[PDB]
Amino acid sequence: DYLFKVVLIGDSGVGKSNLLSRFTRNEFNLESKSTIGVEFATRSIQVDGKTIKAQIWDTRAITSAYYRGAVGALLVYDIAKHLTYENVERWLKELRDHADSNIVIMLVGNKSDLRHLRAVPTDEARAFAEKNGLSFIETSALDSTNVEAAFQTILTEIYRIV
Amino acid sequence: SWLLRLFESKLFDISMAISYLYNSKEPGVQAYIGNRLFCFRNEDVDFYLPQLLNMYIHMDEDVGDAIKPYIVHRCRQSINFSLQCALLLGAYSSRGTKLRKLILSDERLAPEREFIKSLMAIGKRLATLPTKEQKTQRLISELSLLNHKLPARVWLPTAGFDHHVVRVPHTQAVVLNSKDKAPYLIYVEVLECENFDTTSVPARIPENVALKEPWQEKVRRIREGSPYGHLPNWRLLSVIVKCGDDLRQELLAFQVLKQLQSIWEQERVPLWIKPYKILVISADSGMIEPVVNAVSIHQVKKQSQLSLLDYFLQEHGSYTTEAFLSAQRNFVQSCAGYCLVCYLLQVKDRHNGNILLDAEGHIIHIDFGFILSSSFKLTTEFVDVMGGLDGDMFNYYKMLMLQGLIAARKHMDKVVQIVEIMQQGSQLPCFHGSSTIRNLKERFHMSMTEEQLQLLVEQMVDGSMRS
Ligand SMILES: COc1ccc(-c2c(C)nc3c(NCCNC(C)=O)cc(Cl)nn23)cc1S(=O)(=O)N1CCC(CO)CC1
Ligand SMILES: Nc1nc2c(ncn2[C@@H]2O[C@H](COP(=O)(O)OP(=O)(O)O)[C@@H](O)[C@H]2O)c(=O)[nH]1
Repeated sequence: DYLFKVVLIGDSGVGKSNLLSRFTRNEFNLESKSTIGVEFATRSIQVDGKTIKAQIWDTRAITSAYYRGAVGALLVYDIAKHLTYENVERWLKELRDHADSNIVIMLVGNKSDLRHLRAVPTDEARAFAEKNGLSFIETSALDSTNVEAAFQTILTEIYRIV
Repeated sequence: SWLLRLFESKLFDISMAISYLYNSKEPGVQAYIGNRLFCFRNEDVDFYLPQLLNMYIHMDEDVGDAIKPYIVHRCRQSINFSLQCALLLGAYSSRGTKLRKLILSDERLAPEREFIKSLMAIGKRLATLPTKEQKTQRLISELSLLNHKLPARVWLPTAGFDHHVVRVPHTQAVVLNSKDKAPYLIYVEVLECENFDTTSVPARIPENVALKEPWQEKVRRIREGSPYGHLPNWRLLSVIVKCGDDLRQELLAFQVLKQLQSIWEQERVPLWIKPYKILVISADSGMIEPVVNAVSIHQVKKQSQLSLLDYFLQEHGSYTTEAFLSAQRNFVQSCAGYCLVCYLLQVKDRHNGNILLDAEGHIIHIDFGFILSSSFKLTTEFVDVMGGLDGDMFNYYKMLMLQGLIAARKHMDKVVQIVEIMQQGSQLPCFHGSSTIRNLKERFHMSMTEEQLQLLVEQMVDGSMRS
């Protein structure tokens, strides 16, 4: 029926590519070949009785063109690396310069399984989360507790255009 | 000890072995490696058989003598292996002869060698028939005579496994072009073995329509009609027969494609390509294992009378269907793959007669004549399927090419080895230049920065569109 283009953005290392492989191929890997430029992956789900298909884009040199025609964007940071959370501010100034000003955004704290190495408290994030206009959740690609929920949330949230 | 240190590490593989064997002038190393060949898996070393045999012919006796023991051993434990050696040995010499005569001799292959001769003989005869259809009818008749001799001690070396050939559905055979020494495609029935070398040839089973159809539909129709079809042992194979075309360049390209496939497999680059098996029988003649569920672009345009994009929509569904977007995806990945192969090997004579389209949407290049020193097109028809130059899927096509290039560089040495060894004492047109391999290395642009490569990918694409 519909075609939803979604982008994954965030600092390198935060976990975008494994999020994509978990959600779309139900696969994970500790060993990592760096992403050169951009990838997408696709999987179809149903929300509120309608068959949708989501197109997720996993993003140095920056062709601003790929931001074009994205209804939703997952902005991801590593809970265990404060700096990655720190750069979330610079990642939001960018996105308003180069992307639809009325786009649905979800903030994602990934690697929640690393409890003992946690460098970003859930409260501080969700505080900032609802302090702004972004939806918020924490995931683990590793354990895959919140990965399905996250997409279906944002996709449901998205479809809410009418 | 510094050498021996490396050789005893995990890092030592058949690849490394061949490199040192080819380059090292130390007789102590050559002999050491000759012995070390045995520890490796037969399958892994098998892949390098064309290289090994080439070294044997054109290199110092010392090198040959280091190679010989392993070869003879394999030949003695596998007649399949024996066959491929003998065929390759002969083709690559026109030093060789002593071992060839010795290997085919005891130290009975007559059934197989006569079997193969007849297939070649058939093809040469079809030269007198100036039309495709006439050739086909002459083929079918003459193939039926083959059946008279059906249960016999022979097999198809192009097969992944050991087996006996039981039946040729001659009515199903077809000739692929109108040329003087035209190649022809045939279907072959076989009964699988656990090992050919120890097993009695099967007993005859008495003989009691051909149209455009998918492969699995073709197996059904043939099976139901076949005497042997009831048996669980029964499987259907296929090969293309080229009686007057050299396949030595074709074989070389195959190894490179297989390596590039592995490189992109080891790394995580979703390029797509399809290597097809090659069999050198002589410098004149060879066989090819064909891709099923695929037909030429040219004929796709003649039956449909459509444009490529239009054909996709007809055969898969509208751009809003899953089947299409999947097919489009398969298209884009196969385009980027083969582009890179064309560039690296400098493949020429590129047209829609030389590009096949499979049932999943992949394209497949086939004619690897005109490569390297011997002296790819991105048409708008192709760009349309990608959703246009501004399209996301088209941008992705460019993205894949860069990725696949970065991957290749990380394994450059594995590729050049295959070609560089092959150049030995060689009269192939692809080695005509003084700097065939040297230019090849330049084409990997190992010195370039990634920013530079982004630009290079762009430059490549612009060239590809002019036609
Ligand atoms: C050496 O050049 C090749 C290379 C590949 C194939 C091939 C393979 C591996 N697989 C298939 C193939 N697959 C369809 C199999 N059909 C089934 C199993 O249903 C269909 C077709 Cl036309 N070629 N082909 C055939 C030839 S060729 O010598 O015969 N000749 C060359 C001149 C023309 C080139 O343009 C036509 C093709
Ligand atoms: N502990 C943990 N580590 C993860 C998880 N997901 C990804 N990682 C690691 O963090 C890296 C970040 O993901 P990556 O594949 O580099 O994608 P990128 O961050 O978008 O470049 C991965 O290479 C993994 O090693 C997770 O769920 N838990």
